[PDB]
Amino acid sequence: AIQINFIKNMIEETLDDFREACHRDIVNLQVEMIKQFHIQSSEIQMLLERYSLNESLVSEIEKLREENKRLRANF
Amino acid sequence: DIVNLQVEMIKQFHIQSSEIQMLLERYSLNESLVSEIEKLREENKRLRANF
Amino acid sequence: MSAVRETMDVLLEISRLLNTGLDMETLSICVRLCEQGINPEALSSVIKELRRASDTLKA
Amino acid sequence: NMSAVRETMDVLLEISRLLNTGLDMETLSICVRLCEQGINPEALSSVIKELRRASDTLK
Amino acid sequence: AVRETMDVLLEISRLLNTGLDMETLSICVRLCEQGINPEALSSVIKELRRASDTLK
Amino acid sequence: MSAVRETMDVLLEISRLLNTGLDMETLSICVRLCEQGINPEALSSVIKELRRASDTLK
Amino acid sequence: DARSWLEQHIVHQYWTSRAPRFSHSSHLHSNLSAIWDQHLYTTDPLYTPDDKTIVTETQVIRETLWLLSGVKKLLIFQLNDGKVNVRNDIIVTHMTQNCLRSVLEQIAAYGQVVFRLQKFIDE
Amino acid sequence: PNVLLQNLCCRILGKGEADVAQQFQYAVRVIGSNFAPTVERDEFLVTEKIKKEFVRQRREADGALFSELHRKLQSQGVLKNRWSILYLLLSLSEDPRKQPNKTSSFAAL
Amino acid sequence: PNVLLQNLCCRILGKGEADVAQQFQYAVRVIGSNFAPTVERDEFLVTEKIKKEFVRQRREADGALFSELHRKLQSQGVLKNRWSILYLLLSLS
Amino acid sequence: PNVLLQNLCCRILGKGEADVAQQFQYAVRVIGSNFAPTVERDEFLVTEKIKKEFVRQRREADGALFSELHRKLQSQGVLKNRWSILYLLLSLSEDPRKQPNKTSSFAAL
Amino acid sequence: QKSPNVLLQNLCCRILGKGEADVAQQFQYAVRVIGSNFAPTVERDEFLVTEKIKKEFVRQRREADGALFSELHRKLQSQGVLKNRWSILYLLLSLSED
Repeated sequence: AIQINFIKNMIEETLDDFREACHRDIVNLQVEMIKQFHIQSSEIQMLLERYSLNESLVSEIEKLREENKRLRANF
Repeated sequence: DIVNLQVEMIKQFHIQSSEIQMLLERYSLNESLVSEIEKLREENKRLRANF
Repeated sequence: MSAVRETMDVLLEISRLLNTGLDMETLSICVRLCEQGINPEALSSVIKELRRASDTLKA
Repeated sequence: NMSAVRETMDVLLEISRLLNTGLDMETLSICVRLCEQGINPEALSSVIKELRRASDTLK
Repeated sequence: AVRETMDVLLEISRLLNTGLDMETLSICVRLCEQGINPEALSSVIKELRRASDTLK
Repeated sequence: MSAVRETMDVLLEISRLLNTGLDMETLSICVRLCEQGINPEALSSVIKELRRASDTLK
Repeated sequence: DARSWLEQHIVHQYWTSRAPRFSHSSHLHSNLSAIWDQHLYTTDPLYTPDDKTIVTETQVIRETLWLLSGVKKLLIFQLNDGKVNVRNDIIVTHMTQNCLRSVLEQIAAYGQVVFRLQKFIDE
Repeated sequence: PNVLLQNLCCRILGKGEADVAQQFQYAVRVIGSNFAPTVERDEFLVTEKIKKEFVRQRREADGALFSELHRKLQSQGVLKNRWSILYLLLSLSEDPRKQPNKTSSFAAL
Repeated sequence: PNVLLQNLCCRILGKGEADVAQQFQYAVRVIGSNFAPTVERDEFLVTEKIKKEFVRQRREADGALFSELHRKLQSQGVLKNRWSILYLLLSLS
Repeated sequence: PNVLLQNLCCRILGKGEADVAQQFQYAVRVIGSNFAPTVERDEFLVTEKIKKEFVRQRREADGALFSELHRKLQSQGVLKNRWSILYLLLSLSEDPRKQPNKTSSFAAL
Repeated sequence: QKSPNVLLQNLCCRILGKGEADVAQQFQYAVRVIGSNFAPTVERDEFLVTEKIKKEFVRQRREADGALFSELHRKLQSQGVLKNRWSILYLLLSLSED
């Protein structure tokens, strides 16, 4: 019995240390998951800005509009 | 065991992302394509109401 | 103000021994966020990415 | 200097061979240069296994 | 059958000092009988309780 | 094909002991995949997930 | 913002890395280290570039002032109170790392005695 | 199967039907992604586990009581997967001497 | 290999296609992810682990019978790699 | 909390008062995810792990010292969030051992 | 020269058995993997790593070769060109094969 519990106390110490090593890995795993998704959004976000619409062109529609109003404010 | 999941995940992300980038470009239409649509639109308006 | 400062000072004693390696100011923010409810695991993770990001930047 | 680096390589090379490797001397040299330049040992080990695997699928 | 079971389950939850509603357990019998993994059933509900906390 | 089937009968029986439904046809195909030196770990990931998909759906 | 004000009116920190870093001067013989490092990195196939604490040129003489009479130094490692030595990452830009080590090792061993002689003081 | 999940979401959280959205997208996705069962059809390990839990919560009396109500479930013959509800309860156990994180307006953090 | 992967996918969901293009593409994705075996060409141990599992499910009579079935394969001496298929059976045990 | 986490980012990097927006955006994401910490509340359990950690870096004199500091800490103020701070510090500990590599060339890869 | 970027390309070129510009697609993939952090299983004590290599030798039924390894270790220590011996040693240990 004494020796049965002796063995028992030794194994909890050893198992606890082992939990910590595994835990640290799981926490490292989380840093990588979330950070990769954040990168993906930044890449997608810019690519999507450029080819889905031209900011350049739209500014130019508004400009031409303004040029033509000003032409008509000069007659 | 953990390492294997980590390294596979990242391979899947890079591959998928690259394939996604090409695809996005296809339906939304590149800058070459926007300019050429305008060329044809000028031409068509010109036959119908500047001739 | 008296009560708050006296836990922090006891708190800074532990941090320097246990080898946290954080600054005073930053620790006060960590503690305010806890009292308002935060998860500890997430909070260490954020600290870690920020820390690594600073070293690389300077060099 | 030239002599000294050769011996440093030479000893490592003997250890790699005992443990069985598929790397040649040239690649092994590159790894050490990476080691000196920082780079935790697990990231290096992983990138190698994925690259070794992809080469077999291709050939 | 669902109700009879819900009362005995309601007794157990009260012992653990874990709050669940009357309704949750009854829906649970429906999910089990359709087939649900034990991990899954627990996980949806655990999160749903935390969502309710944040929400109010 | 006769040799592949004979083997296939042996695997069909083993499959009963663990209590998994598999068609006879799929058990023959597995044989081709390991002769070609396909990775058994990818192979299992396919078997597990598509058989399960089929049972939950129906 | 107050943090930024301190950072300009006080010289940039070199006990903690969170302050940007100088090691520039217009003379041609004062950027000697950047030149020396470059040489080592191409000649030697096996060169290990250290992680160097960028100092803050000729402020090493202020740490020689304190060290020779005054307080324990927690900017440099002292293995014990009778063994003063100088960390292997201190560089000044207008010398080599090694060349630097060698002047700081003379005063370290001279501050080893005054610091030891200070532990004999019973107030 | 879906209808069940929607009823869990809408009911507990209250009716936004667009502010209970989060849980619902979450729910279908989580159950549909297959895994092979662990703690299944081994009810002996589970009963023992809940008894340890009681022992830990400094309620020895509740463990003998629980055992009595447990045997009452068996005779009814209903509820196919008993283990799954037991598994759920244990996860959310808490001791009468602390209380886990409650905060709201967590999005701000 | 590619078509042998496509055949397998059709057969498990039920013979004949009926929008299983996606499921084949999904399996191509899985096979391109590099997994790593725990043991390789240690067929004997893989039989031993199965048996330990059968005691674990309390299905010991199945465990005696399985031994005869592996011994059958051993006599026939078919080449494909016996370890590969057994490792498949262990995952499903 | 928005202000507190933004100030957290600015302080650690030692600079960037609206250039740490990207890092901030990440931090808001991580915090918005959920965790289940192994060991939840209860002051005894965390103190025990800290002492083991002290012994392991061979800082015995520090383990004994800390325990007085813990009783003192309590006396100065009592929280329900006491444990979260002590566990936070625990995870965020640093080992004295090894060089922490270069960052002066590791940046480039 | 020997910048990280230039060295990672050379490694990829020879191991994949394809040209310099033809290993690019894998080259990018290689940079993400190295720039994602991991931490070794053994983090403290140079000795903890060495004993592991030494245990491995016995396991493989190659006791004699582990004796030879101890002898090589002394040689490496005395020349002093490397200051991160451990990284090199953990790395070969991991890539061990029969």
